[PDB]
Amino acid sequence: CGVPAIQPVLSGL
Amino acid sequence: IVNGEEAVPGSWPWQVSLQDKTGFHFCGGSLINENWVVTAAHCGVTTSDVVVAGEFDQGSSSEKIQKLKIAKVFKNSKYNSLTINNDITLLKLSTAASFSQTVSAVCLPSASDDFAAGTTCVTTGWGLTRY
Amino acid sequence: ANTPDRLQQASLPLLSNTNCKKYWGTKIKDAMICAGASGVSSCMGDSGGPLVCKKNGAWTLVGIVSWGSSTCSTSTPGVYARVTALVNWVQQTLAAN
Repeated sequence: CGVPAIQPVLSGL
Repeated sequence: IVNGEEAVPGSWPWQVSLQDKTGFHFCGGSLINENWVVTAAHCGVTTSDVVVAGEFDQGSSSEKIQKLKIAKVFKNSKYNSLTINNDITLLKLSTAASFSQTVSAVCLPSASDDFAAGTTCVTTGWGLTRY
Repeated sequence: ANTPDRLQQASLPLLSNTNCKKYWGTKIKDAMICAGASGVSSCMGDSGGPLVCKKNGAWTLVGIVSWGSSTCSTSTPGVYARVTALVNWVQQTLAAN
């Protein structure tokens, strides 16, 4: 659980 | 989410959209296994609502979407409609979700876990980006 | 419209319930946890969705979007159902059904 196969990418500009 | 940003498609695979009988998104939720979604009690979910999993782009027609019927709704008996305390409801799916690269479960904590103030966390959803 | 075509995300800090009460007063109960007031805000349509934090490298459900600013102000903390206070009920419900 809790580990997406597609890793989230948190970012900005 | 105001001042958030678009997620990578599929990167929050436990995030589901709860749709009413018309197809209208009215709340989010989180898959915790193939048969169960956790959401807020104040969302007022019923067995006529539908759990939509695997959706990330409502502007796309090519996503592997699962529209999952709800067999039974489990609202926390301690939910307080005035203070909104104990705001949690469980949804048992009539047919199990099929987990995939875009659909899987979030972890649940232990009741004794300490997530301290200042911890950086993340929230996700389809809410308004501007009031 | 201000409705997003694509799922949104935002990072935001947890608040102590004492600091959250500096905004919301006695409305904050033990089964709630606050987060944000940091430039982002949950808003209409995010209700019921996840607030996740890392634990052992994995995203763990720490809050459920409950309520927040009447105007989704990003200088006001959002309020979330505190899952650590509710997970005993979750696990019992799963075991009994």
